[PDB]
Amino acid sequence: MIVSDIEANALLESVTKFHCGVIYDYSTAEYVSYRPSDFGAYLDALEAEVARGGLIVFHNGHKYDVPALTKLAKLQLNREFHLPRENCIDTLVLSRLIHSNLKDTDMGLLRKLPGKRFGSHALEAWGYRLGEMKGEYKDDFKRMLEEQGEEYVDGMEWWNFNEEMMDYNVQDVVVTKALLEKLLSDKHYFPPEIDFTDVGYTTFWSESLEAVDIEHRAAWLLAKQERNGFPFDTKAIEELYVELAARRSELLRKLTETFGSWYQPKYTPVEHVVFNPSSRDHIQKKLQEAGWVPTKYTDKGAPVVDDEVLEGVRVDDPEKQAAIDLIKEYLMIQKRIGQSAEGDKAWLRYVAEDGKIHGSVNPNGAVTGRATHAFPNLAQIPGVRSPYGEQCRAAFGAEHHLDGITGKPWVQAGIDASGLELRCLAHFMARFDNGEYAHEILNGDIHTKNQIAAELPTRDNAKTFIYGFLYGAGDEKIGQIVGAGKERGKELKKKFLENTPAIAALRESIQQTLVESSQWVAGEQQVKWKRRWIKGLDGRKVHVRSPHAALNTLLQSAGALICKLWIIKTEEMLVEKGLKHGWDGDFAYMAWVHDEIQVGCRTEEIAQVVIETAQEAMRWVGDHWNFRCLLDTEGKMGPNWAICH
Amino acid sequence: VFLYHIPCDNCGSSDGNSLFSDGHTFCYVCEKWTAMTYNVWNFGESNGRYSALTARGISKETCQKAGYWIAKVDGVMYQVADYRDQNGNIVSQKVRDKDKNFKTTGSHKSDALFGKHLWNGGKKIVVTEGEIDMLTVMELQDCKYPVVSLGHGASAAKKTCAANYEYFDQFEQIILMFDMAAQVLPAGKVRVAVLPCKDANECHLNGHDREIMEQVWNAGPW
Amino acid sequence: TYNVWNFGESNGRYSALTARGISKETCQKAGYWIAKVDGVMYQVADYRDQNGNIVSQKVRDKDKNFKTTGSHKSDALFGKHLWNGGKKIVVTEGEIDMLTVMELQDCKYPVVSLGHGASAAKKTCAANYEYFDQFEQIILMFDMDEAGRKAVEEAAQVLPAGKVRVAVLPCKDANECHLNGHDREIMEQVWNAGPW
DNA sequence: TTAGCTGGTCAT
RNA sequence: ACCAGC
Ligand SMILES: Cc1cn([C@H]2C[C@H](O)[C@@H](COP(=O)(O)OP(=O)(O)OP(=O)(O)O)O2)c(=O)[nH]c1=O
Ligand SMILES: [Mg+2]
Ligand SMILES: [Mg+2]
Ligand SMILES: [Zn+2]
Repeated sequence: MIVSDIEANALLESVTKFHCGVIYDYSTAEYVSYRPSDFGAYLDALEAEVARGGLIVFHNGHKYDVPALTKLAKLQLNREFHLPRENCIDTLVLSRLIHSNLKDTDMGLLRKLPGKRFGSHALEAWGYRLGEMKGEYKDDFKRMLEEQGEEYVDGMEWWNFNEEMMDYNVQDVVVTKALLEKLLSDKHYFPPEIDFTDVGYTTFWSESLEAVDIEHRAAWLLAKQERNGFPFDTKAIEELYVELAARRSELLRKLTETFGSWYQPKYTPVEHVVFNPSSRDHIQKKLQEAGWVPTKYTDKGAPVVDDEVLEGVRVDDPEKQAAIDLIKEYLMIQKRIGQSAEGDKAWLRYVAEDGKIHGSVNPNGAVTGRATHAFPNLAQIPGVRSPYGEQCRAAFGAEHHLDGITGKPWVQAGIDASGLELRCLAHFMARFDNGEYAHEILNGDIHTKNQIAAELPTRDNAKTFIYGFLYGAGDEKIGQIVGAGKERGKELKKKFLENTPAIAALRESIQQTLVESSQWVAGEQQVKWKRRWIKGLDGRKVHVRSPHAALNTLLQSAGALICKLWIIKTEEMLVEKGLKHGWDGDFAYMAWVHDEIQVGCRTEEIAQVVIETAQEAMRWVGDHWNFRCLLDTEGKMGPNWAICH
Repeated sequence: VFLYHIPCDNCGSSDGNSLFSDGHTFCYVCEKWTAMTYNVWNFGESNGRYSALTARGISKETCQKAGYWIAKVDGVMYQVADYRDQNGNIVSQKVRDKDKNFKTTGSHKSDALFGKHLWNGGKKIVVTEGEIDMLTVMELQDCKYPVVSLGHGASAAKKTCAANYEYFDQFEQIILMFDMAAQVLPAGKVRVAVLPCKDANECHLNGHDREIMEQVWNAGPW
Repeated sequence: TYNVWNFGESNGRYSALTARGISKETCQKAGYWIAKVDGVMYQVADYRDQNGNIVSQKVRDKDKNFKTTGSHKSDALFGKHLWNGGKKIVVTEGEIDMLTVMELQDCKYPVVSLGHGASAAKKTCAANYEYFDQFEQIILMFDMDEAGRKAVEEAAQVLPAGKVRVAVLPCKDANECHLNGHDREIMEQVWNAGPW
């Protein structure tokens, strides 16, 4: 087992040059350094450690460090160099599962950290937390250039090689080793009956938990689909921007003549301030002085103003009754512009040269194992029920990638699971009601018949209501889903509690397992805990944040892991079936939002093979962990991500 | 840039106040922000207020971020426009009123631009001739896509535009909007737009503002 | 503009050049120094006569402006006083190209630099025709541009008879070949080159 | 006594 | 505080 650290010139998007690298070993205890001219020796050392059957320990190695080596070894000296995924291990993917909660324990330490490093899994932040940090390269280089007198141009100091780069690279591999010893000094994940610094890649993976293996496979695959990208159409979103940027410049012209200006107190100094519809103070003032009473006081002196009270508002003047609808449309157009094209993290500021969008996906960002999506967030684009939704999802297509050998577009397949957390509930409470609830879910659709039984208008409203009731609501927040009062908000709770009297028994079981005493304060709550964590489906200590969200962190943390194993198995069957992953093969993953997957493939028969084998992968997931239910999915085929929603 | 949320020490929320990398905070509940003449017209000297241009149609934040402030010296109504340099310094001004009394104060350089102290990299730039047309395009695009304008009118398009060559070389596409064109700007990188009215403000005050925004993104080649 | 800048009225310090790649002992041997006048840090080169008597500085700021501190002659080469014999010199073009070859050869072979550049090299080569009759070869190390090749072709006219040999570089000039790790090429191009 | 898990926005 | 998402 060796611990190796790299340093190159730029990010993985545009890297062309190698600068330095340090290797430490656990059998000779040697800081074997390398120079810019020793890159062949560096690759030979790593290939020797692979060929003898060992493990290479990087940090942030799955995302940046290993494909940087595969790119540099090709485009600098013309040699193929691939590390097998069962040899490279990471110490950031381990930190994101062992220390999954830094924001709730990092206070009391902020005296150590500067303040910008609050809750960071970066390698310098663990240098500050382990009390082993000797300087920083960027600060010392900027101070040294201010000491000579030449300017500090662009914050780019990995242009030229020097010796401070090698020195802080040695300190970098020191911090990586001192992190690895603490991360392997854990007992719930690594049993203390064997030393993990001399075992092979058949002992290290399969003589420990399964959560240490599934997380590394997920990090590998999600880094690969991050390197693939999402094909994107630019002209069809510039047409949208030029369309609805000539609408909010009419909804202000038509509206400031209705709602006039006023003097505001800045001898009494006044200012001629005009009506800004994006503010929620000007609309509040102009609706108070036009004959409207809110009768809803969230704030102690101010009303609440949103889309659900701008519908139930009536005034005397029949011009303002029409003007309120234009105010709501103006707020919608403003949010769509700021998301699509004018924000700091807009779509048109993260399009690469080849016409694709690369978004970072953190595989473990939530406390319940749910992935987070960032830079840009490709999980919260507007759906097909919101206005201007189909015109925003029709740009994010897979038919915008014309093939490089035949000049033809591709096909997209999208696969969604059905009734996921609601069927995990029927798994968990099947030991109470003897499994006469997990038979009606398999007998026809659940949400449609729930809509029939609860007389809701839409299936989406029934689907919102059932989880709103299930994850511990109040008296009013499920009466608000239908708009009625707390009388209906009580009778729906009684109707869907007296059907299956096992949810309260399961909740009492969770309360008797986790909490033991909860003292009551008239403005707070003081609880003596017994077990703050829950064993998940693969032994991971899932952290419980609040004792009324225990059913939440029991259901969704067990619902995310079956999807996380499903997305791995549905390529472990496709590669072993005789296909090739990537753009130069036959299929490519594009995005993984919380439930469904989007894959793009070359022909319709390959689409049919993928949409067949997704079912077999999901059924193998359902058999591997012995669920008491029967899992099932549903797939669609199309050109873009508006039919394949 | 954004880092995380801190508890608001003034209005008393939990996840309301946002902390940024520059050291300032911002609350989304209480909306509290924390942390010639040869005489440059000082802003406190001239009773400066960032009012709006209602008869033409321009908001207040455009005049704040572009530096176009109304002066109230001598009991009259001046519209002082500041020109700047790359460091972020006031260099010269233009004082204008109803009688076009163009008082050019300060060291007026030969190649000054209006709104070049904001922008260094990007794909597009929209070059106009005046100041009200430049403010009109910043009104439509909401002050985030780069628009500069000439500091000497439409008679120095071979002098003010020429001495700025390494500045306009920084961008990938240069779009002109003069009066419905220059070639000292680099080759294959000059687009010239065609409008149905006299300038951009006449398209803005008649509802043809779509045909402003349609010519910024689909302009023809020179 | 004022005088020869004394170090005591300029807070003189000899250090390295981290962005360029030259140690402190090379800059101590030559005379390239760093001063703090008017707050902004100024780098400054230090010329002498053939004897060693100080007559001129040359000051560059944080964005490479020119500030001459007096009568800037034409018989003044950067580091002319350091060498009065030998068998080879490497005439560079700038002033860090002199320091780079003193770094990469450890102050052994003589290297001098010109104080004007490719604008008036002939002016300071023909007026320096009397300094070069105490050496044996001349290896011209100029820029690899149109101006560099033009300067070496026009400056191979007023140098002494037939001894001029011209070294070629794959970079712009010598310091970028130092920074990109090409220390194997410029150790060969000094020793052998392609003649006129 | 509380539906939940995320991102993104801003003003001198 | 608002909006969007599974
Ligand atoms: C709408 C909603 C879903 N979820 C969870 C539970 C869902 O099973 C999971 C996926 O959301 P959905 O896919 O929208 O719901 P579903 O899969 O059960 O129904 P179907 O696929 O047949 O249309 O997200 C919440 O936690 N809160 C919510 O408000
Ligand atoms: Mg690293
Ligand atoms: Mg689903
Ligand atoms: Zn506040």
